[PDB]
Amino acid sequence: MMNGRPGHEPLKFLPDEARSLPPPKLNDPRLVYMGLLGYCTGLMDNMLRMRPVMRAGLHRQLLFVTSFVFAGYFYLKRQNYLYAVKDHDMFGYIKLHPEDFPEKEKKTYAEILEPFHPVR
Amino acid sequence: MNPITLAIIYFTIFLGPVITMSSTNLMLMWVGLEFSLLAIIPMLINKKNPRSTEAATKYFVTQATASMIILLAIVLNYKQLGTWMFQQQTNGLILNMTLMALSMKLGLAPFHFWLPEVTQGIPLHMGLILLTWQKIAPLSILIQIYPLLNSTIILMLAITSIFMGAWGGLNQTQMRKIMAYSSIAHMGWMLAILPYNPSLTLLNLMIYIILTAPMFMALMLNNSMTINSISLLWNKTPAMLTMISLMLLSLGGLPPLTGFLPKWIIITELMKNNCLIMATLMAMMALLNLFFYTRLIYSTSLTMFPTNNNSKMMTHQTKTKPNLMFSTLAIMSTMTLPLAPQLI
Amino acid sequence: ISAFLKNAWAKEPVLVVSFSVWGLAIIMPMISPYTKYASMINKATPYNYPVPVRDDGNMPDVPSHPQDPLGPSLDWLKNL
Amino acid sequence: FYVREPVNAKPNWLAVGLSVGASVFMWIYLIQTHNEDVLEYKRRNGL
Amino acid sequence: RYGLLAAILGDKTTKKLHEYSRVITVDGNICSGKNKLAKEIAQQLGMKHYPEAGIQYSSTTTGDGRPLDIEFSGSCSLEKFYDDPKSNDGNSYRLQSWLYASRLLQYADALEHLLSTGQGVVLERSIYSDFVFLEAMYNQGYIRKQCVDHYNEIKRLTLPEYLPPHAVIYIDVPVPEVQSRIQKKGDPHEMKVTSAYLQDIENAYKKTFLPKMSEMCEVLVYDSWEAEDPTKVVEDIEYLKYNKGPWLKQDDWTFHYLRMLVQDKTEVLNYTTIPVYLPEITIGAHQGSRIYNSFRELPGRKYAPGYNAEVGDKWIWLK
Amino acid sequence: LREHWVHILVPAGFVFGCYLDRKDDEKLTAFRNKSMLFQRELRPNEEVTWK
Amino acid sequence: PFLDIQKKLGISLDRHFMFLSAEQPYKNAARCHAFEKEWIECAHGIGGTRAK
Amino acid sequence: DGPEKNYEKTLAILQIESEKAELRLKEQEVRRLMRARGDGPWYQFPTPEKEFIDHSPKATPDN
Amino acid sequence: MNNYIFVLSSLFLVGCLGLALKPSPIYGGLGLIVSGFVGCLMVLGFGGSFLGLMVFLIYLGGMLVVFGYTTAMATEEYPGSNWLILGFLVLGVIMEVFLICVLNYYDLGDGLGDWLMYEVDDVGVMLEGGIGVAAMYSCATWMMVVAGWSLFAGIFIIIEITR
Amino acid sequence: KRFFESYHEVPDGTQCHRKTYITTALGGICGIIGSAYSVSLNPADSTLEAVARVGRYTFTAAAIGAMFGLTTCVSAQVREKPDDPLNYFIGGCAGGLTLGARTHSYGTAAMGCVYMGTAAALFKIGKLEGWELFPTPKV
Amino acid sequence: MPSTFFNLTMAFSLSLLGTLMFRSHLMSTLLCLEGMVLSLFIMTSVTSLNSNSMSSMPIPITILVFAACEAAVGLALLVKVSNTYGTDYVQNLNLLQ
Ligand SMILES: CCCCCCCCCCCCCCCCCC(=O)OC[C@H](COP(=O)(O)OCCN)OC(=O)CCCCCCCCCCCCCCCCC
Ligand SMILES: Nc1ncnc2c1ncn2[C@@H]1O[C@H](COP(=O)(O)OP(=O)(O)O)[C@@H](O)[C@H]1O
Repeated sequence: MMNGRPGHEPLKFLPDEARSLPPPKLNDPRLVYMGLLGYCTGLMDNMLRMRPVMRAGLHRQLLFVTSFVFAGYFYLKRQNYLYAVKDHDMFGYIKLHPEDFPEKEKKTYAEILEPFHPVR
Repeated sequence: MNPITLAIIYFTIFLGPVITMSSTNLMLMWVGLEFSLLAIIPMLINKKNPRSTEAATKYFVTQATASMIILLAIVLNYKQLGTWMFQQQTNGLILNMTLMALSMKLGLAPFHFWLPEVTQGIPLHMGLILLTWQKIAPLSILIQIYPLLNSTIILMLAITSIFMGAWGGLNQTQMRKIMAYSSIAHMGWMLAILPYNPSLTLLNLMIYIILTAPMFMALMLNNSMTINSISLLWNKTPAMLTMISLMLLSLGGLPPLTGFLPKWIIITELMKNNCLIMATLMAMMALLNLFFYTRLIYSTSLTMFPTNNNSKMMTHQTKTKPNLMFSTLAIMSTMTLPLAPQLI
Repeated sequence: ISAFLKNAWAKEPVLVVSFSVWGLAIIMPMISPYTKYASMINKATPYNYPVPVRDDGNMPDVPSHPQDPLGPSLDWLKNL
Repeated sequence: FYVREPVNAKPNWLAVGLSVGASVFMWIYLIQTHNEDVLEYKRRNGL
Repeated sequence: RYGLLAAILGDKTTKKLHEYSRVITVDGNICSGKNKLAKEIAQQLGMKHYPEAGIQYSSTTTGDGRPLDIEFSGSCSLEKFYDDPKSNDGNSYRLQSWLYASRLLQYADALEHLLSTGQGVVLERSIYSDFVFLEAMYNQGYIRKQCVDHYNEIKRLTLPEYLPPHAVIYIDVPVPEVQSRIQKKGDPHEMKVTSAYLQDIENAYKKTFLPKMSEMCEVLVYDSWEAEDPTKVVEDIEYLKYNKGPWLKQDDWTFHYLRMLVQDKTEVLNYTTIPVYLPEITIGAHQGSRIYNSFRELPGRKYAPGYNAEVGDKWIWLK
Repeated sequence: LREHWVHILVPAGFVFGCYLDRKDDEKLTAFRNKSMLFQRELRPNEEVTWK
Repeated sequence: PFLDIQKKLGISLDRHFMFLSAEQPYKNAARCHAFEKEWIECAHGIGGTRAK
Repeated sequence: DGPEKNYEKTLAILQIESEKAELRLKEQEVRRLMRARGDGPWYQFPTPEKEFIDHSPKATPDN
Repeated sequence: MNNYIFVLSSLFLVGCLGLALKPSPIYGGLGLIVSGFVGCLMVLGFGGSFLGLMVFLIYLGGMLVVFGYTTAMATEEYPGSNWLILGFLVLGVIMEVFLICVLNYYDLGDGLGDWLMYEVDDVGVMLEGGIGVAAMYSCATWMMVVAGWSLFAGIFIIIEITR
Repeated sequence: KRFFESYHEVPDGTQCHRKTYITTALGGICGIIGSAYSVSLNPADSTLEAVARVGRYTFTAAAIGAMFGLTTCVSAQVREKPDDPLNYFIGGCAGGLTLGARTHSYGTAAMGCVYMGTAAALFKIGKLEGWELFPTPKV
Repeated sequence: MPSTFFNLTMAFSLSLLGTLMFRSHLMSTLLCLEGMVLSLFIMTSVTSLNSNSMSSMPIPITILVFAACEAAVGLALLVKVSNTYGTDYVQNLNLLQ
């Protein structure tokens, strides 16, 4: 799919071109989810290991909520880029090959005559 | 194992898939497959129980002949194109061989007989490696060659696997074999979308790995190879009962959990490509897989099976804990669905 | 350590040599005045034919004739 | 107490300091990345 | 905990082993004054003398070590064993199955001490010798045939993994004299036990336990008179040559795995809880849930060792 | 906020909820006042029709 | 390929010898060295779907 | 706050959803075209490195 | 002759058909040792002295010999008379002729013409296999390293299996 | 292969002979394949016993093939309506019934009729609506 | 060559049919398995030789080196089997059912 694109960075995570895109707001609901996803991992661990669920490993709880979140910003930063490349790529083609994607005129309903099936 | 040997083997079992993935000269891809075959056989017979020798001798013969067939495809290509690698021009039969062969190493469809049996005689641990770090290698070879393979065969092996996996699983009561059967099924979905959108194969795999790896480390936490054995989970370790429940329903496609995404996007991609015949039948028997998953749910969680008196003794003693990976791979798996858009 | 080699030279007087020449051969090439020539005496042999380049007048070194003073002259291999 | 003492009774103080300290390095790199990022984004584009 | 890291970096059992380091069990009839010999031999070579496995031996083993309530410890009574043989509820089989689990824990704890500290082990009766009680119980009406099969299946599944006793001692006193020994010790439950049942216990040892182990380990038979003379018996042990037996092949890289097993009690008895549903063994879900949901609420047991504040654990918020 | 930290959980959800539902508006504010039926011209000293 | 650890690392352990026109020992060109060149300098920058 | 807010909010919701819908369909058409055409950055399958050929003086005439 | 290779090729198929009828473990080893001899010869036909002899040196006496060796140690229980197999084998000997025959009438063909040694430098040296196999040490030094690990970790794989 | 395809080329309900012949072959082919898997796995006791099973499966399958072909063609003939899933359903209905008989079970005939017929009907619809099976990737 | 290349290929298929149709002894199979490696080695060497593609001769041998160990593993499994059953018949390998 998107691989084989000109300029593809053969093994890079997020090419610098992704600098142009806005950075993910740290409180983006998603990163906040990853946070909660993380807290739960932590709590779950405590549970499976039979420790006071919430009052234990308060250091770990932090490692978790802060590892998942850290991961998020840098992942979302990329997935965001990938999607952004997709448009660059998609929109460009629509133009470079214009005839294939022609603008269409939609007749005002006045003109079009969709048939009327009566419910009766 | 003299720790040195452990290192050499483990390195090979790990250099095996990695060479396959990194190289482009098919030959070097073949030897990557060859190493994996050589490295896995020692670990398979670690207990050296009579069942084990049977396992390895089957795994080895099935793996070896497939390896030879893959080499024949490379040898034939070399004469139809001087290149040592499949190209647009490749004779169709040349590629189909590679599909069958690689579908034997991965154990898909009508070649699904070896896997359930080797998964039954190997330890739970080596079971995981045999199921998930040995599927990465062959799949890599296929994913690389996707543009050229046949849409018809893949689909047939895909559908067959789904059915065989499901039907096989319904009867099985041994856990190792229930998982072997599930893997056949999931492996099927993966190979269904390969011709159309390889990138989704790599999602339907990771999710399978992030689902199966927690599931097996669960089976071994109590080292239960029987459902009856996993059913007394409530006494041996009560907390894992909650997540074991969700992970197994996640392995099947039920909608709130992460497991729906692989099936959902594979169905979306197949309908985008118009296989609304094939996709429909697959999704339907996919529902058979959940039936045997939920039957296990019943025994392990929703209903409490009776336990032996000595179970009280095992409770007393501190239970060696499950590694952290269980949690991080249980949650990222049971509930990431709210984050699907970025996964795909 | 040094007197452990003395019985290992009296008894076991084989592996000593095999790990004394295994290595000696790794240090003789790195420390010899003449190891440079092996990749050079082996680089001079014209097994295939030397294709001549077209003249432009922009090439002073290229020896025009086999006997010009110019070019790869090996008065080295001689009396190496 | 316990006849067989726990292995975890007094905290593994290393595990605290690499767990706490690691997380505080994560943030200081993460928050840094964001503001740094925001800038790169602003200058690379109009503002 | 012990791991390949530790094994890779020193910590090898081989370098911790010495002549006095062996697994020595002393087995006898219900009353062989065995206890004394063991503690005596123990005193001789500093051997850690493990006491005979008990109903609450596991509870003394785990956590606080205070004796557990009977139902928490599997509801087994040796006392009821005797007063009500061939009981409807089968307390006798449940007693035997818990006893096998207790010695499995004791033998494994013994092996862990042996491979770590290197001090040799004296544990009285062993798992290998436990079968004589069941053989005698099946010989009379105490246990039915399947009950026997269930114990044998657990024995075949778990006992082979552990290495055999280095040597076994046999303090034998005749069927009649143990009953008079029984007659003067005070408990009334030990009294009135079947002479034929005691006949079947010692006969089972002589017929099966001593010959079987006579190759797996150095059996040292001692008559009562040799007994009560720990010095002499101790002398003989120091005299026997620990050669014949499977222990000879235990290289360091082999011991490591055995150590990591005994190091994990939850595995030692993993096959002791196999889901074979014979009626006596079955907890039952409603009773079992209550017993678990009650044992787990005992102070210091709710959470893992080190994390339950009731008994005074602290630092939980950083553990 | 002691022993009452479990009574202010749900209520707080409400506030956060209202904070988002009034934030969603802020996003979907195109056609702020550009709709046909309701396109009045800004009254003096009024920033925007609906906030 | 699937994981291009080779291009990234810049190493070329597996690419130098994939086609008949690759460097042959002692510069002994193989049969067809002429064609394969003409058939791969053609299909360079043009993807397969249009190299076919 | 009023009838004005929901009417204008609903029109904004429809514009985002209408524009998302047109683009999703155009993707499917562009993706059909580049796969078969192979004239666009997506679906550009590889052929061997030109960098690995050898246009150097060989040992025989006529390469 | 010109059918220098075909005939041989035909013999190679005969030996493979013998291994395929799965004759007694060691009677067929001979079969391999026969077709290995045959394959050794064909490669020599094309000028691959080194590559050829190599097979006669490693697969022939190294691999195969060790194979039967083990046969003797085990799986040479030498408990269907191979003669029955020879009977069938004879059938195939000519049954293959049938397969070839259809294409024989259909006809390349008429034995073997210039369907070997397509192009060879009528002048020149260094053109000889073993110069190519020695690229393990120049310009193809990754095949050499991975083969090493095969054999090297082979030692460790075998002993571990044996133990 | 130009053969099997012929079934579709001529309008349905017409040239039943060809239809029945083609349908019978496909069933029979499936019979062979099915028997083969049935003999390779779950082998027989004697060669003859297995030859029989091959025959049994082949004939049963050939039969379901025939009646399907015959019923659908005739149903269309008699009904005069060439394009109608119902024709096929009646055919599939019949086919299942043959299977049921060969297996000597009324119940199987039940599931057989419904399931088999439905499937065949869907084939007709599929052809009528130009549904594509095993499609090439066109993304 | 085109003619011969056929014989070798069918040799590999006849060896294929062999390994996919067992009969008693396993050592037969492993032996057959090897018949393929010889056929592959011969075919790879043959085409490399008539393509004058010397850069590829490394492969004909890498194929053998990997195939030899592959077989080493195969035989150790075989010895392991006639140590646990002592008869090496594919017949008794059915415990896993
Ligand atoms: C989208 C919704 C999906 C479905 C959500 C609701 C179902 C959640 C999954 C439930 C699956 C298991 C069902 C059966 C569980 C049986 C639990 C049990 O038997 O009790 C013991 C167990 C462990 O016990 P322990 O915590 O150690 O202490 C008590 C010892 N007796 O006790 C425990 O396990 C306690 C912890 C249980 C887990 C708590 C989960 C609470 C419910 C989660 C709802 C999430 C809703 C999300 C909604 C999203 C909307 C977008
Ligand atoms: N498996 C068993 N079944 C029944 N009773 C057992 C078992 N094992 C040990 N016992 C009990 O142990 C008692 C003997 O212990 P005893 O010799 O009094 O201990 P000590 O060594 O302190 O003297 C017997 O009365 C017997 O009932």
